[PDB]
Amino acid sequence: YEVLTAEQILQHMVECIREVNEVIQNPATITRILLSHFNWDKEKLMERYFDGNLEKLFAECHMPCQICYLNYPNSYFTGLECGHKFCMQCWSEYLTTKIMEEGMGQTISCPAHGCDILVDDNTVMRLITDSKVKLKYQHLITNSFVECNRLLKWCPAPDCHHVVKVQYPDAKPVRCKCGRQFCFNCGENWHDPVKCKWLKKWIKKCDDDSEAANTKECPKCHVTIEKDGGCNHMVCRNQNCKAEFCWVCLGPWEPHGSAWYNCNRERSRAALQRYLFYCNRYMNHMQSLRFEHKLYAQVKQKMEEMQQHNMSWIEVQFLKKAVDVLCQCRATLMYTYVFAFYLKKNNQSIIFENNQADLENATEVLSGYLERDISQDSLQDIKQKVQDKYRYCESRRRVLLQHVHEGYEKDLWE
Ligand SMILES: [Zn+2]
Ligand SMILES: [Zn+2]
Ligand SMILES: [Zn+2]
Ligand SMILES: [Zn+2]
Ligand SMILES: [Zn+2]
Ligand SMILES: [Zn+2]
Repeated sequence: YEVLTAEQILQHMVECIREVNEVIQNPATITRILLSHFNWDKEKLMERYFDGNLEKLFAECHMPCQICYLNYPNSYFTGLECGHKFCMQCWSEYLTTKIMEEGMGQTISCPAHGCDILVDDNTVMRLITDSKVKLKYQHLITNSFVECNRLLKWCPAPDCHHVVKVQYPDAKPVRCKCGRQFCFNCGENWHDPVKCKWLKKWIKKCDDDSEAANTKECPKCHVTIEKDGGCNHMVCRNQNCKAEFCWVCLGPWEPHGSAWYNCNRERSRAALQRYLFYCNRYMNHMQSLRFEHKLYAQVKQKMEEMQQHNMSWIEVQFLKKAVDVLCQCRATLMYTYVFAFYLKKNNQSIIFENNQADLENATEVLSGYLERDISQDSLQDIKQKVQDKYRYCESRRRVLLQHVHEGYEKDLWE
């Protein structure tokens, strides 16, 4: 995997757009519109210009200020070839509002707009003041280049304009330095157990519902509890009760980890019921995963504070790995609920039922540690606890997925 930025793509694109401008001689703005019409197959374009008329080929691809009326120094007016020149600010304003919304083409024509001769790319780049939107345009116009090209896929994050380039599209994990990780092929956050067809079945169904648990009330003292964290081992603070229960199911702790307790598991309405079950773990794990991403921030302080006193950088770096593994196992988990939802009751369903329930408690043992219980322990003691905790956490996942990878080898379920 190679990680590229947004500018690196636009710049790469410009070397591609420009080198093909012999003989086209049409400026970079035009060539890409052409290269989009012929869809970034190169030779397929050059041909269509030669053997027949270009006119048709184009047609397939088709003192004061004049906006805020005022007089400015000539330096403040930038013009187009059309012979209209307005404020640098009126431009940035006509630019930004036009690029944001609504969903537009790849063009941005003249501001007077009856003058429509499209503003060339670079001149749109210089002119947009806010850096956030400059990235949007960069993405906007570039979209065809990476869309029409295999091995180049956008980072599937709302704020990330980076793009991953691969040798071959094998559907494996990739890390964007985002630091988000995702399935290469379908472009969803890395789902190890599930299949893209099955995982995409949910995005339609999860979106199907028109109607995420922020607060809940204690089973023992009945007192209200807000969710902060993190692991689901819940100790409610009221002098009344020391419970000590589980968040997802409001039953106690620790029959969790015991074999006698499964935390894992007219006919028309019977379906929406078992969905509400299975989705609730998917949703609650995502929230419990979110508050773990905070730990990366605290872990930089935990290591910088620990290291100055006693040990060496190589020695402390296990403390990031704990969070890495924890954030790894937390992702692996909520996706096994895409897996478990569709696969039904078969003799292979109850075997993986155990690996998950073993992994579920694996996370809560680690996630509950790095949350609260960690800061009280001694430095010599903690390193051993963190180690043996995420050793099991990591082992479980490989043992969990050991099955799942051979379970799809010869069809066991659906
Ligand atoms: Zn103006
Ligand atoms: Zn004009
Ligand atoms: Zn990213
Ligand atoms: Zn996928
Ligand atoms: Zn209570
Ligand atoms: Zn539970």
